[PDB]
Amino acid sequence: WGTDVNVAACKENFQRFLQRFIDPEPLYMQRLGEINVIGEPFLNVNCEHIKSFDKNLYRQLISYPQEVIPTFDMAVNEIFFDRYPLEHQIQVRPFNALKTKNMRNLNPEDIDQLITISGMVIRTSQLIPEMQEAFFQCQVCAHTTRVEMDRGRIAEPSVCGRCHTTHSMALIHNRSLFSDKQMIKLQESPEDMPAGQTPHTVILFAHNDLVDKVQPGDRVNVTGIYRAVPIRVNPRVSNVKSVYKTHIDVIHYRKTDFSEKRVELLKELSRKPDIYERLASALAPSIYEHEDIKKGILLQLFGGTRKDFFRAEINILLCGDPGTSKSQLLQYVYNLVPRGQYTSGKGSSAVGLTAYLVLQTGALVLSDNGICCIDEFDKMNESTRSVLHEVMEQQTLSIAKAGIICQLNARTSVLAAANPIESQWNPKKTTIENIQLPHTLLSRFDLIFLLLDPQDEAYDRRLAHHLVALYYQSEEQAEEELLDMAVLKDYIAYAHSTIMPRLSEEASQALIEAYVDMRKIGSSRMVSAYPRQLESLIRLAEAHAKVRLSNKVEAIDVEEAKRLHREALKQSATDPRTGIVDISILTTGMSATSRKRKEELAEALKK
Amino acid sequence: RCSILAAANPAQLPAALLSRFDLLWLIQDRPDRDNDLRLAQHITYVHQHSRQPPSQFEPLDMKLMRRYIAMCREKQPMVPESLADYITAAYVEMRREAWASKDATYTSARTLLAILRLSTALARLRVVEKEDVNEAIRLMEMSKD
DNA sequence: GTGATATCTGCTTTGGGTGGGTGGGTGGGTTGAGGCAATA
DNA sequence: AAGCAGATATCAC
Ligand SMILES: Nc1ncnc2c1ncn2[C@@H]1O[C@H](COP(=O)(O)OP(=O)(O)OP(=O)(O)O)[C@@H](O)[C@H]1O
Ligand SMILES: [Mg+2]
Ligand SMILES: [Zn+2]
Repeated sequence: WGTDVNVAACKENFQRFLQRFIDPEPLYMQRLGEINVIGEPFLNVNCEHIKSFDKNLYRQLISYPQEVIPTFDMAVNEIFFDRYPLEHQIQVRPFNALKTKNMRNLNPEDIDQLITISGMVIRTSQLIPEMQEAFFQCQVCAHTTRVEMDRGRIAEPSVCGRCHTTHSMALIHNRSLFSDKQMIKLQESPEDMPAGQTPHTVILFAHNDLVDKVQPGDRVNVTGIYRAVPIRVNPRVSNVKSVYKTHIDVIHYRKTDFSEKRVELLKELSRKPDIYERLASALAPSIYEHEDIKKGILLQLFGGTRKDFFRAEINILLCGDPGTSKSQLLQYVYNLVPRGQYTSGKGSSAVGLTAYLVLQTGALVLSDNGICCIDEFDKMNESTRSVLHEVMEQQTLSIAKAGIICQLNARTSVLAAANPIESQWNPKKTTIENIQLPHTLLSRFDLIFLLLDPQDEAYDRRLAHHLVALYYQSEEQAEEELLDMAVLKDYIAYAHSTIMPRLSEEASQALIEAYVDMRKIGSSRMVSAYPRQLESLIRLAEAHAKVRLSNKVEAIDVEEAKRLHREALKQSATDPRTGIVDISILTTGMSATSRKRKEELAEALKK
Repeated sequence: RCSILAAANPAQLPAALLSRFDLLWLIQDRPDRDNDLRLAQHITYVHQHSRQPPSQFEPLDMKLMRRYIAMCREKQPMVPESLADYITAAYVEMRREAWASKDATYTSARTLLAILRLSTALARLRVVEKEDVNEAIRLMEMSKD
């Protein structure tokens, strides 16, 4: 072999490295102790440490990884068995903290050398079995033999040892020994790409415990050996092309993006009198002065109680003029939730809402037990509207296509954003006629909010100052906001984990009286409420109880739910002509005054 | 990460698309004798000599214009604290006119960010100063007409 | 003199349209123009 | 040109 590698000297040097190196008790001695405690036989070693201690050992590791790494394994095994008298022997995984190469600059001089590259995973293959030891059985005497694989070639026996028959040994594929392999496609990082060039892609091969350690979408630093392999002209001939193909044999992956103390902090927050407003403020610091919308979105994030007999999910629609902060709110909620999806109602959209050989479930099914953010709600076609109505009413999605008949669970909360059909919101027009959506679909939303653009000058000045301040915000404030967001996420996770509020007797009486009063308002003069709204109240009440980290729904929760529902209706249920109390616009899609006027017109034309 | 320069003939493009443009310029050619006479004199000269009629200042060649454009692009000027109040005063003035016009103008919060973007571009040609904000304001109001 | 085992000989391969659309597109080939059903 | 199937003469024991 053309290598200046003496195995014994390398092993001794590496054992010396483990014994004496100190991180600026040897660090890797502590690592071996932790290995014994945990039981995972993998030792990661930073190549920078090896370089610092020994520049020859580092140089040999980089130049001849295939020869040198096994000697490192031998050294670590010997040392570890001395210090602590395990399913497998420990395996060293040298790695570089930072990439040493760009995917675009890989060269022939790097073949069979240890390199580190950064990238984003796009595809991973299913597991590929590799034969390590073949199993043969004589087709006459049943005598069995085992042959070790040698550089991808197997020495098939020619004569049975026991009975001496020739050409009688058949390979039993499923009695052999196999190991795992996986193909991964790594895409060049957007930052390192030259301007205007398409991303480059590289092939990686992972084996044994490194399979399935990355998923598509991951951003990773990969340390491995650069390989060059010949390509056959066709499968039948032994001719090869003079230009070789390349891949990387993965050696190390680095993914580059409750505690009792944490629970104590969360409970301490939950004890504070104004936890509701604190969480609401933390929800979206950038948006300005949309307090009730933020409170509703917080309650949607917490959700109501899963009774398991009843949708427990809270649906919110934000309709308003263009140039407001609707998309920003949807983005902030999408970032916050763990199982959320951000999508658009337009059909041309990259990510679809509908389920469509591989069965592909849409965003609504993917957001099951989560929140689906739908940005261009008004731009949905009729089929998408039917799908959304089915999801919101039944919490399931039925498919009968290509011989597949099934029902998919979709228990998802919809946060939707809507714009008017005109260039601006029309005060003369109601909500239904401002946004061209069926009233049947609108009646499935618990809360509808209106984000109108004021004509006030003082509002313009205040918003301008807000935006300028944000344009000049400092890094410490941004970090503080990030910490508050993390606290909010942990609080919501804990509440979902351990809190299941239930209705107390006083809450029940409060809800019944609330519904009766809402009905009375209309009954005094029309109808001012319908039973579905009562259900909404219950959900909201439960959500509020969950914010306090309380297992009992109290009267305060009911009062808050009533206030929020009454504010949303006052925002979105107002008839531009006369007043608000009329909810017939939601139930029938036509204003009561409009209905009377149309009746008059029809009667007159009938005259 | 590219800039968009679009050309369209009035009919109906969606408003969601038009509000994203920093400058929306409506080029209208209303016939007028003297201006039409001047335009014709220019065009006939170009056909006659295959170049524009001479002017007091000679236009710069493309080879040389691409050097200054690249050189300017290296600077990264910043907007001071002090201008914050003045830029704000301009924004409300623009907003008030838009509400008074009752036309389909797209003056919104997005407009404020546009003033900064243009102001820094003007400085990169020349730390931003009040003269760059004045030019940015003038260029934009002339666009909304 | 029999059992390998080394040498020699003949077949057909390739994807391709002079090898068919009377083989079949579940054996496998970009680009465009042309009928359908559902569509608006 | 490249490679497998078949035929067959040939060394060795
Ligand atoms: N209430 C507000 N709080 C903070 N920023 C706001 C507010 N209203 C408008 N803005 C500013 O307006 C821009 C928000 O535009 P965004 O894309 O969120 O609008 P949108 O409501 O989704 O509307 P559309 O899609 O119709 O343009 C940002 O500049 C944001 O700073
Ligand atoms: Mg938007
Ligand atoms: Zn045998």
